[PDB]
Amino acid sequence: LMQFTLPVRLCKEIELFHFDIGPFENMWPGIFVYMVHRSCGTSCFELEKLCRFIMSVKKNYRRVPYHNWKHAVTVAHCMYAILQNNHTLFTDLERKGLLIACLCHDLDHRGFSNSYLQKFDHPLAALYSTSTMEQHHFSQTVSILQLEGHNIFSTLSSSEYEQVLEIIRKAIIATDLALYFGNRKQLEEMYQTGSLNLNNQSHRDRVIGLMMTACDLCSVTKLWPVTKLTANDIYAEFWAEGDEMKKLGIQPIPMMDRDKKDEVPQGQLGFYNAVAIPCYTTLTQILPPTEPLLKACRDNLSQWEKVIRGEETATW
Ligand SMILES: CNCCN(C)C(=O)c1cnn(C)c1C(=O)Nc1ccn2cc(-c3ccccc3)nc2c1
Ligand SMILES: [Mg+2]
Ligand SMILES: [Zn+2]
Repeated sequence: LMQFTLPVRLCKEIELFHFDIGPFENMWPGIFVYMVHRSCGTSCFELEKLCRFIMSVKKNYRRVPYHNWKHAVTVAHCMYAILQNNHTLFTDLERKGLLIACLCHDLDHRGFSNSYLQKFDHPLAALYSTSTMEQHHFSQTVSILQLEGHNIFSTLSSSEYEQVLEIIRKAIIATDLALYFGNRKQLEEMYQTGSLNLNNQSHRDRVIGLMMTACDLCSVTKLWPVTKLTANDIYAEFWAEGDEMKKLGIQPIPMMDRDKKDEVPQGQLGFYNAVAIPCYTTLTQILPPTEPLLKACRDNLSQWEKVIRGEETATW
């Protein structure tokens, strides 16, 4: 066999939740295949079809500051770390589906929220009334899977193919943060009443949904220099959207107004308290080995507090 291998530092550090995939774009396909081979198996996919699939997915991500090809592979790496540290808990189809779902979860993102597409009256908003961009990301995934020589699931039965596409659809839709609040609340109530049941498919769907949020937000679980620099890319998009809202004659929300840049540290503190900490808290309760994501999130919360107190300086 031809096994994928990484340099010694990457081989060790890729197993860490806080791993950064680095600035060499040409290494990310190899990093992804390496993670598929270890988390799924060398027989899960035909290498030729998987490589062709990866390069078509890359081509359908756009040159935007944050929702780009690097984000796709970064979210996949976080899923890899969750799967490898919980390897008894997931099925063969979930291992085949979830790294692919992560790679594809923001396909053809233009750096604009569902709200902006609604206000602009974009054709996508007419086609998909809720989770507009996420329904688009899934449609783009199906289009690529149906290209000649791109059926990476060709050895699955019709019923198994339908199952894995359902895992991918639900996982991509779960990255709509509007749906996270309800999903985490349901999971919190289920865990605390001891009703949570990983044999229940509707429960598995919710746990996978929370895993997808955890992976999607994972910049907050990196080492501080990575967290701080990624925040610059996130705001580059938010502020471009705020400019476009102002062009429509609509006041943007504070996080999208570039004139409010001095309030970013307090905005981050608000986001960590309201979204990130609860997300990784609930995930650790369900999957204790994901603890390092929560620890790293708490460490970054403390860094943003230091910035607010003027002990740290967050420059753009
Ligand atoms: C997942 N899709 C949803 C979009 N998205 C990618 C995220 O929300 C996301 C993902 N990772 N991170 C780190 C974030 C993030 O930073 N979010 C927020 C969330 C709320 N805010 C409020 C203020 C703020 C700024 C200035 C003034 C007042 C308020 N700033 C923020 C920032
Ligand atoms: Mg998205
Ligand atoms: Zn994303």
